[PDB]
Amino acid sequence: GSLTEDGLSYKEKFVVRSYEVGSNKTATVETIANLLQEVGCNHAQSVGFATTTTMRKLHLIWVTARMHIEIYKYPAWGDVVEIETWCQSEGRIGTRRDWILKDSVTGEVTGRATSKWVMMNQDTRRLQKVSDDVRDEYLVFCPQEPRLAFPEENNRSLKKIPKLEDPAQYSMIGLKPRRADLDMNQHVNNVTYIGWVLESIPQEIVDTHELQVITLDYRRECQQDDVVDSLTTTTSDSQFLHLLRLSGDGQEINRGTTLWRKK
Amino acid sequence: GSLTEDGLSYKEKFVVRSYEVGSNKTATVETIANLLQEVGCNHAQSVGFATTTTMRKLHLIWVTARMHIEIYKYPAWGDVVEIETWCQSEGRIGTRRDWILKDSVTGEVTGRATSKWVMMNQDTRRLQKVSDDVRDEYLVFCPQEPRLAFPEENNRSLKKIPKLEDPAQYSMIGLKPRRADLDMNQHVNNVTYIGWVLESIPQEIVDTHELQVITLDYRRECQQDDVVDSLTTTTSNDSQFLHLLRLSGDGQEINRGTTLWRKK
Ligand SMILES: Cc1cccc(C(=O)N2CCC(C(N)=O)CC2)c1
Ligand SMILES: Cc1cccc(C(=O)N2CCC(C(N)=O)CC2)c1
Repeated sequence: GSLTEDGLSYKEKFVVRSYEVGSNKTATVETIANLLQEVGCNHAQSVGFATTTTMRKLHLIWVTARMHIEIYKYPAWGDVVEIETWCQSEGRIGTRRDWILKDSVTGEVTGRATSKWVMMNQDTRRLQKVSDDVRDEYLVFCPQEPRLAFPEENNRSLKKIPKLEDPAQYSMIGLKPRRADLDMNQHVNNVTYIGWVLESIPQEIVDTHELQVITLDYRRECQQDDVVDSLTTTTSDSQFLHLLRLSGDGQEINRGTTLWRKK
Repeated sequence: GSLTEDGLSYKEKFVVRSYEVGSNKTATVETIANLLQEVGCNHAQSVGFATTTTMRKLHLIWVTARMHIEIYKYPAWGDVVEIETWCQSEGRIGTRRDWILKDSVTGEVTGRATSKWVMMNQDTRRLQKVSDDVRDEYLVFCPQEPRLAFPEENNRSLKKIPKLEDPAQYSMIGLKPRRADLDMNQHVNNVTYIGWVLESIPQEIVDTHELQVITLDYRRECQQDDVVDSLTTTTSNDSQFLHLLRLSGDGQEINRGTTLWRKK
């Protein structure tokens, strides 16, 4: 992997692995999400980091508020995919990281993703607007003019997501993380929540459809000893409304939507 | 990745990923096991496959009977590890696949692994001895003289493993696979069983010890709608454990194993 010529974006190539593919011999959406995370980490590392100097002193961290992924073609086992990533400041609200996925042989865009990140105190878990010192430190690594993976006006990445009402049409209950689901900081990996959301989609839909779009809002983390219920209702291609909540008290942890295309 | 000069083994390099590491910022044993599987798959593909022509005609497949891994140093996040793999015939019993893990910068051996594979009919699930036709078809891809990742006389990879007796000292109950745990053939990935075994090791042991050796026997697979219980009892600067995976309902054994840990 390497920063591009202008130093304002990062590219990396990946060979799709045998255990990274599903029953159609193409990468799953969780494999795609893991590769987006990996290229994001490699970009932060290449430019000196993604906590800045000022963030470390104030005990501030970036946390994902929303993830939006659109896949046109999933790469097959053995294929090489090239992923380009970059970040942009969104004023005092937070930051955005975008990605473009391309087939390395054809050079064609096979997917795109966007994510919204907010600043949070790592100990109290309280959100905070971005100060001048934090930006400026961050802004020299971002394009200054807007660069959007999802430019279109009224695109799917900015749609408001409603709360699923009981009863759910489908469900998968009692989902619990194992050690493989944790990151190096002993927090549940963001990609695990994508898997848990997908758990309540019926197998018949997975067997006959391909996931085209997923939008996920992150409200709260699955903490030590928490158990999750995954709920889904068809709203319609087939569209679904999703809700992840704690098994016990019903506290919301995520809400999302998926759009599927018949194979 | 590429076959070596003589065409009898295969090597591949991997850069350890951010999500592949644990709290120590080094690859987990499940990441190592996934990389062993990936390099094995790439070796079978490079030589024309790992079902041979005669196996596909008779609906026969290779299945893992045992996996044995020893790690001296886990590679750190961003490090490059080089893995060499090869297969050997073990007469009519089955086949063996071995691996050697090396630090790409120093060239030093940081781990080794060995696995025993048996032939089985895909449909009935019945095991069977290796015939001459099958044996001849894969012998041209194997070294003829013995080549062992674990050569030593009384090595840990060939130890008999006893069955854990109730009550277990530790347990993790109701473990169930999600779609990410399945392979392209809709079977639970062999590496998931390694994770499930490790689930019943207490967090305090994980925090203060490093896993040095794991030996796992595969007896039966976790099938559609099956739920697993993971049981562990200490048998022992080192700590040894006895492990048992069994179905939550009837208590049917799916795996048994042992782990050896050393204090950090
Ligand atoms: C640190 C953390 C953060 C969030 C959730 C968990 C948790 O509830 N686990 C994962 C690991 C655990 C184990 N010891 O196997 C079983 C359940 C742990
Ligand atoms: C095909 C197979 C083989 C072995 C076990 C399972 C199983 O029990 N699952 C995994 C996926 C499933 C789902 N539909 O989310 C929930 C439980 C499925």
